[PDB]
Amino acid sequence: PMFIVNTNVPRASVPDGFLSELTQQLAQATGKPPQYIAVHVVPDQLMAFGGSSEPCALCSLHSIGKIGGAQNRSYSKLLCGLLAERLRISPDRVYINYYDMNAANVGWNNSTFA
Amino acid sequence: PMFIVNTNVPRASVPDGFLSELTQQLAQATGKPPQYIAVHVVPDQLMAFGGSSEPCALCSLHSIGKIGGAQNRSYSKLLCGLLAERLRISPDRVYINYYDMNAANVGWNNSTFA
Amino acid sequence: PMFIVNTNVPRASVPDGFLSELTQQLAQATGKPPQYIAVHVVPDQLMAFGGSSEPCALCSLHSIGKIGGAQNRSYSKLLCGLLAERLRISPDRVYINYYDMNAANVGWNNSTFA
Ligand SMILES: *c1cc(-c2ccccc2)ncn1
Ligand SMILES: *c1cc(-c2ccccc2)ncn1
Ligand SMILES: *c1cc(-c2ccccc2)ncn1
Repeated sequence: PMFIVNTNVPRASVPDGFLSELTQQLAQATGKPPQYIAVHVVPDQLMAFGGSSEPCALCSLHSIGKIGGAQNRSYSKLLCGLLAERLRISPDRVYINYYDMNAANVGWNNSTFA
Repeated sequence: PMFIVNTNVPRASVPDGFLSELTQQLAQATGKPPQYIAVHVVPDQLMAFGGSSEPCALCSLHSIGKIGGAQNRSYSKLLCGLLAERLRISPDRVYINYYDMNAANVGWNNSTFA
Repeated sequence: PMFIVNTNVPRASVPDGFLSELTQQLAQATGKPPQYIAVHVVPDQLMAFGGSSEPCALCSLHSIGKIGGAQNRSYSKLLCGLLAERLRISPDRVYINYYDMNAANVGWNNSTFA
């Protein structure tokens, strides 16, 4: 899976080991090996949520399968928990786009996963 | 509605009030309360459009419904209008990718909108 | 095509003519005029791939119109090739999401391509 978070929370407020915590948690939740999980955190963004510049996050999780209603609710609880606990972002100021990628539509190591 | 603009225009050239103006205008255009709207502007990017590093923008608009031919033409007029007026980017150097999101595939406040 | 690369490689490691090279290579590869091609490179990112902060890249390629397994494999070879040669990123640490956009879902010049 690939998880991306953009946030107006400053770089200094992202704790040491945050990317490794995301990776571990996503491995558990998706059932995919940690070795293939990609994570990307973008602090200091110029963003607003509901017209407010209070802390917020705009996120995406791309996965080949493992995407659907119940699974997505679970990822949201996990991911909002993490952002709240670690970045001090209110869960109601977090949007996460979930994408079910087709294996043919993903490149890696000079080809696709088709 | 979530609107993201990535641009080579420098941060100093993004006028005060820009994220609020985006929010307000998108609220007006989508028929959604401003409380739901997320906006994100990323200046100072290393980008080229059509072989040139003149001001340009690559944007996305994600919405749960309210995406379609005529609606998208209307958004494009509005958003290119604002980018030109406020960031001095030529409309023919703006791409906006429109995404119709399923409520099940959007996380928020520990759950989804499903 | 629109090609976006996010990487933990420092900006100083991105060669001077890298945007122009991506543009040219994508034009030559897709048989498409370079005037429509957009390229965006985002260095210095806080990211991890398999829990590791060794050089990696998360990329997307958007086209209007299908890219089959054949085209996608061919793009991946080209693009990972360039990333390895120019940014010294191992191809097994590159992900590329491919998106087939509908013309009506792409805004440009105050309207859409529909
Ligand atoms: C998790 C995610 C992926 C992947 C690769 C590229 C684009 C989206 C998702 N692959 C394996 N594991
Ligand atoms: C507008 C946009 C959204 C949203 C949330 C998550 C991901 C994409 C878009 N929700 C409500 N209103
Ligand atoms: C390559 C890519 C595109 C394009 C334009 C707008 C949005 C996505 C892709 N057009 C021509 N050539």
